[PDB]
Amino acid sequence: MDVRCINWFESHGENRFLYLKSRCRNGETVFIRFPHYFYYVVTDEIYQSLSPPPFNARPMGKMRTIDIDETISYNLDIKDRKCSVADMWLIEEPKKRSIQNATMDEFFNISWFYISNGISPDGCYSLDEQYLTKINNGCYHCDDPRNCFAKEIPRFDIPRSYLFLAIACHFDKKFPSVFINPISHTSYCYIDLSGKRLLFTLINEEMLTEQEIQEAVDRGCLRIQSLMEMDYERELVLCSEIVLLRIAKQLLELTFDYVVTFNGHNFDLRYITNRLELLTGEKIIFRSPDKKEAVHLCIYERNQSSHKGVCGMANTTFHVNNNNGTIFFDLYSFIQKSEKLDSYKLDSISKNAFSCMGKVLNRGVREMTFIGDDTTDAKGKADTFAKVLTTGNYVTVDEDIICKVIRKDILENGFKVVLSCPTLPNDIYKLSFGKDDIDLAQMYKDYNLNIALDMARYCIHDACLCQYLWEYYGVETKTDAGAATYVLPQSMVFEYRASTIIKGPLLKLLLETKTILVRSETKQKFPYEGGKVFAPKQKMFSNNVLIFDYNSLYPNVCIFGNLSPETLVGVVVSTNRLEEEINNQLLLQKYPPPRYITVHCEPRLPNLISEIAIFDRSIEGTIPRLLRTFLAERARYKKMLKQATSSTEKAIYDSMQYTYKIVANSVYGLMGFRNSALYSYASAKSCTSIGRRMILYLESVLNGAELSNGMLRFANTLSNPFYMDDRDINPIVKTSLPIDYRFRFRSVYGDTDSVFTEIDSQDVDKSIEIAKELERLINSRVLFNNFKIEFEAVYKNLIMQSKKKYTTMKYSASSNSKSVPERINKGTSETRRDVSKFHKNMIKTYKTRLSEMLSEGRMNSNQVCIDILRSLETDLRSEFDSRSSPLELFMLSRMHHSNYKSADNPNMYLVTEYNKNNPETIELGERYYFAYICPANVPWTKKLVNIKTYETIIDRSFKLGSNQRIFYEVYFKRLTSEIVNLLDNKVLCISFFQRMFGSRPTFY
Amino acid sequence: SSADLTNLKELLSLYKSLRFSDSVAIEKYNSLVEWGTSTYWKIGVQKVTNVETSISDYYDEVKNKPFNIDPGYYIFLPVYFGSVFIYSKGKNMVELGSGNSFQIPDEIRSACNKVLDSDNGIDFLRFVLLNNRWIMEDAISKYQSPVNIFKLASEYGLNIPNYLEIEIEEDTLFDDELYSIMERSFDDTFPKISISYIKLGELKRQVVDFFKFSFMYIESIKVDRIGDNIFIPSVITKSGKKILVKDVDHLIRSKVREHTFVKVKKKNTFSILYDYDTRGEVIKRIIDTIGRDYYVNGKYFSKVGIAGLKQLTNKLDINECATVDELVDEINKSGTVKRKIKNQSVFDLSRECLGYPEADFITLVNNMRFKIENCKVVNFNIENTNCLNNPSIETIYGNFNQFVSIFNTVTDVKKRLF
Amino acid sequence: MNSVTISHAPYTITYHDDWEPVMSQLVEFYNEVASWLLRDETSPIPDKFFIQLKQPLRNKRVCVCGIDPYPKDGTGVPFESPNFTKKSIKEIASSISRLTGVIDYKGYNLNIIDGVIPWNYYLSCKLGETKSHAIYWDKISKLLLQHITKHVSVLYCLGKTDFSNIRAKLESPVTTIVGYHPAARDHQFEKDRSFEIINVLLELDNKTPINWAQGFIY
DNA sequence: ATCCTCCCCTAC
DNA sequence: AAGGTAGGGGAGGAT
Ligand SMILES: [Mg+2]
Ligand SMILES: [Mg+2]
Ligand SMILES: [Mg+2]
Repeated sequence: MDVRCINWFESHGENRFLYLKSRCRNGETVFIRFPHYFYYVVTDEIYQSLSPPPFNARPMGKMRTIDIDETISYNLDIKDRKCSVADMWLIEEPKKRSIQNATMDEFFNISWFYISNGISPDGCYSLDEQYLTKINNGCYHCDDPRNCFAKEIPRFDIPRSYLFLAIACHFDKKFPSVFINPISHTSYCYIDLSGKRLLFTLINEEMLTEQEIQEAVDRGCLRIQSLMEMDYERELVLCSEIVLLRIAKQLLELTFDYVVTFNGHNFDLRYITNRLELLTGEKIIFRSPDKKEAVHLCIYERNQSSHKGVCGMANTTFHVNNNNGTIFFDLYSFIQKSEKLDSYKLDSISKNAFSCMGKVLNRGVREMTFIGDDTTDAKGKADTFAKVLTTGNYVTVDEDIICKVIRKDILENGFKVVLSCPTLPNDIYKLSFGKDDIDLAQMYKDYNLNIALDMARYCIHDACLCQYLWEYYGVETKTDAGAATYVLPQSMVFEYRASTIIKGPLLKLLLETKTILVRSETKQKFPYEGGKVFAPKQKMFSNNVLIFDYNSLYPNVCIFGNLSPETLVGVVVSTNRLEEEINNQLLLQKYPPPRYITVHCEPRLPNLISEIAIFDRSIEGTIPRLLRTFLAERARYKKMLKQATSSTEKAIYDSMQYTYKIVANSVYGLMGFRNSALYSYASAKSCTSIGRRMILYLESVLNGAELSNGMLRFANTLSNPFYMDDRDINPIVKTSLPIDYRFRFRSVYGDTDSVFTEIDSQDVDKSIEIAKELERLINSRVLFNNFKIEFEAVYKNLIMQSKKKYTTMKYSASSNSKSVPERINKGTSETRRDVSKFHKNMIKTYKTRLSEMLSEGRMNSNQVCIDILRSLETDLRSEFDSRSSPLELFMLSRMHHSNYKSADNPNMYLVTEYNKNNPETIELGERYYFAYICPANVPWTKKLVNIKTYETIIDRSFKLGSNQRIFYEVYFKRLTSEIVNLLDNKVLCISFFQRMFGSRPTFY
Repeated sequence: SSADLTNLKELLSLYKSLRFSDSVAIEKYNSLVEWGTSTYWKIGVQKVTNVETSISDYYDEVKNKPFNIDPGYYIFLPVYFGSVFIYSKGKNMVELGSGNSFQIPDEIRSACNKVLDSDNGIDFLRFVLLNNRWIMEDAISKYQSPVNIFKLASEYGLNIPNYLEIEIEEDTLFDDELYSIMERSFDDTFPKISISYIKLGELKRQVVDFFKFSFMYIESIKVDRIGDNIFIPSVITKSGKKILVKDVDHLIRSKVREHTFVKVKKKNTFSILYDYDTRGEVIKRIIDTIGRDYYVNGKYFSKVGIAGLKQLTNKLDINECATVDELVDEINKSGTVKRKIKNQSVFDLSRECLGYPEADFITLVNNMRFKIENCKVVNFNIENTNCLNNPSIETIYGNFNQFVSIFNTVTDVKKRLF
Repeated sequence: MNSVTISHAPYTITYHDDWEPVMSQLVEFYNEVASWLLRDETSPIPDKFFIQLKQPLRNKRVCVCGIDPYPKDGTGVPFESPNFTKKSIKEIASSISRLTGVIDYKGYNLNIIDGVIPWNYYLSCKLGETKSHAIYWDKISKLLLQHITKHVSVLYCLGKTDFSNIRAKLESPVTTIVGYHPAARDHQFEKDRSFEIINVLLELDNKTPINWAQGFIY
């Protein structure tokens, strides 16, 4: 009677049904089957004139339909927008019907289900039993969801079951191939509803000698020949391949809540199912709760195209076709969409996710002892590391040395781990769980019992990493939060982008406000100008910079201007100044500012000189309410973030509020998207015009402000640049700072919605006090209505390179001068994914040295330029001849896709040839590594004719041949330009290139 | 299904003939191309973003040397002095040799469609523009003949040449003597450049022109009146012979100057200049010679008169008077003139009345400030004087006070006319 | 038309000279796996597994590739039905006949048409299923698929998901079309018009077209 | 030289 | 089923 919703899913048979999976307070699972309908919205005069009677129909109220097409006029004789009001019906029909005058046909049928019956996807309910008919054991049918789910109750917690799985396949030299290679190991982590956790690995005994198999049993292993004698509480079981696959079948056919794998939808499950089919007559069969459909396990590929002029394909995913309510969840696709890495391999993700700072507790001849706790790092990192340590095998030190774990002791709060490593003369090191140094190919060549047991240990770890990442990213929390806000089923939360996920709240708003938006014309795309970006005034500041940033500027612009397709009064254009002045003289009288806002936009057509968009702010439209909805959610998750304690809690809540940031901004993108239902050229262009004025207003009043004895003087009169108001616009305002303070403010940079204001100070504690008081005066006297800013941070030793490139040491707005700053980089080569690690290491060294000696200042002759260049040339020449650096430092990352024009693009060719000549296939959404490799006999040259001909795609098994070398000419040139671009000299810098590379640089 | 076969068959149909496609047919073609490519991953044909209308396939180099004619039946039509235009069915008219926007009346567009509705075998209609008079010259068709098309054109208000039909029964050596005989046999009163003849069975037109190359001395340049403030230039030689000029651009591109020798083709009836080989010098010399009070408006010259109410009534097709009130009394009575006043803005109505060219007049307006009271102009001044370097812009400004007088008057007519 | 000997039934393979470059590998690959497959009954009979190697390649222009040599009521080669009763062959004839104008006919077989060589990726399957021996043949199928492709201009494969990555399997580039199998659910093959597209692309690139109506039996 | 185009990725 | 512009750096090319 009391259930919590877990999932929704549909059948694929002739009769489509919608199923709910939910669990009761006591742990029992119940399914409810709902009839599926197609929903159509028609007007009264259409409803009464439908020749084929509808299956069912109910009135949905009296609604207003607004035609939201946009036309330009050359005068002020603007007519009222076409609007009609009529009683309308919502009709449901089991089969598709063609209705000549149906509207609101851009919403999903599942969305109509949820909204019409007032059902939230993840709600907790107390159901009225008289509407439920028992059809099977644990399955009911519900004909009246409107009254069955009327009662909602507070949320309660339920148990859930998990299956985490991984396999290891045999190979001799290359990627495994299903037609030859047997399965070696299978590992599971089995978690029941009781919470009992079982860990076990199965070993393929067919690759061991009979004497070795008996030795395994003597050591404590179990040997089984059939399935009826299997026991899941034993850590190691030896059996033949037939048993291995039948066990995999038995487990996968169970009604788990989640079955979680990492890239198992293309490899793990595919291998298991394909090999089972040949060896025996069994197949993996999924069945619906009511046993009216049964399907064999099949993997389907979903191709995602782009929306450019040559769209092509940009991503691909694989899905399991189960119909039993289980969610098959793949970490690979989830993480690839969420995070940014050089690569998304399991070792790379773990290396970054599971790490901490550990202290050296003891030292030895070949062993070091590392101790970690909350006293040496951020709270919770030592505990997360300790948790993973339970099953881990190797620990990486300072992201470079792979060390074997010899001893592990898990402490009440931290850990003590003993690693086999050379003595490292320091006290603090970074520990993480990353790459292993094992060689599987050699381990198969010499495969024996001792290897089989070590591989079983590795395999269960890989299966456990899926659980550790599951919790680390808070996947369970994100799933339910998404389903509730987007009105989507829990199974579909992470598959759709903005165009679809916003349909849930959008339908609610349209039905609540009694509005339908329709079009009668053809859309045409026109360009428009974006936000303002300032040019940096100085390269090096050597001063503290106060950064002030508008809080979600876009949503406030639409609310301020009431910008939406249905609120536009009109667009008035002129071709000549005489008409422009006449239209302005009438405009200021026809549409008084107290009710209307006028936005002066750039020309739309090349034969126009002026365009004004007129918006009516007296009635709030639909987009402002959609934006308010997302603002409310983001604020709620930001508030919870402020209350988080552990590093895990903070990461999860920070990620969710970021997600709401993006969807709120994408509402604009949909308004500017030529194929959107919300497309509005006038509104999108007007939004950015208001934004540009808003940034210039704040920048102008701060540039030249001065802090005096007890009063702040703003540079310019604080006059609202949109309309006249009753605010006191006097630029002299009272502050609460001490008389000791005397400072001048200058604007040195600015980007999209933030202003970089330099203060003539070296201290941070004074900078924080002034910045906080300065924000108070700005929000209370300078800005108006809902426009507010926050003080972000103090940037110390800020250096500017371009309009999108800078580096600084960040002091947070809540951190005093005694704190440790964070070193942050925007747009620099130290953050890019397409350069190298060789470049990054050197540019950091030289840029730091340049800043330190230039900030101090000597300049006896040409010290700064010559000192950097001389050291650079020495290191570049030394590396070329030494050739000792690992290839891993010269690897670039690139994405593969088909989004191209002409078909002869070298990028598609390079990958296509790789795929043809290798068992490894690069798919259209994957990232791969490549390098510039040339024959070892090629000397250092100066004249570079071809670059792309040196690109090769490298797999994990790639080894640089004795007849090859790294094409240093391209790696060194790129680094040299980045360093030289930081120098103020020309004569010596040009000479550097002429002797080293044989070229002349460009000095920007 | 049939839906896919329709898309594929329509794509093949348009592909075979993309040279008779307008913007809508081209968009349909390119949409079907994108549909095919995305549906099947490979398509035989690609999108088209070129192919302009051309009639060059039907003509050849003009023959100016004697030649033999063996075939019998020919039809001969004249080619008149003047600019050549081509008209397409259901479309506007385009000036041959350069794609532009030229002022075309409604009477000719209607008459063109009326004859082109007779049959679907006509590719285009050829027209010649002579002193703001339109004559139809040709209408190439795969099914019709150049006889009934012209007869219908005449009934619809268009001018047509004198149809001649000639059959050759011998081996004739075509020379200037026969050219003169057959040219005068048309009994036409308009200057002609050449004669175009066609053979029954072919669409190709062949053109003959017998002329002599010479030099002549220009004594003066003058403009003749052909309409209401519309003047056309001509070139007068020392002997008094009038050399025909196509338009204002003709003299500028031919680099014609006064009191010098220019290249000219001499014909048996008149002399003609040709365009085959600075602009600031030549246009200034022409203006100074014909008169300081003339300026260029498109292809012709106009004067800078002090036109007032008497000329406003002529443009509005109402009674000629000097009373402002009558500018609303009659308008409310005649529905054929009220439409013009209410449909167009005051800016264009007063711009037309003084014969100002659109492009240069707007350029002046956008470099000068206005002060308006109750949407009526009370003052103005120039803020950017660089626009005055073009002689047309300075001349237009010199008489801008007349524009303001009419502009303000029409503004009050609109306020009371509604 | 030479032959080789093998270690298991049918103990001999007869092939056209055009298949010589793969025969050196087919004997090794089949001898290592036949011991498992030939214990039971198969459809087709093992005696026809290699019957498709009798077809010449140098005189072909198009290859139509199915999934298996239709086990049930099979003949040993794909796209044949001795009584014109199979759904696949009837629907192929139906689409072509509607486009061509053929009304009165008694059967259809793609093995009749000149210029096209019928083929199937997997050399055998179980009776009642498809792709049941993919683990068994894959390596052999890749050898034969790239070899036959090198001799034709246009490769027409059936199965939107089955030959999704065929471009990686093939060595030489070929004009590749992947369509619906003429027996799929939801009537998705009824809108497939690959056969006409093949001939149009051949004409554009100055190649001999396929006379698809040649396959009708009168 | 010398600018133009295309692409890849980043900042908002 | 598919959010929007501003901008830098690099490789190749048509001059
Ligand atoms: Mg902001
Ligand atoms: Mg912020
Ligand atoms: Mg910002």
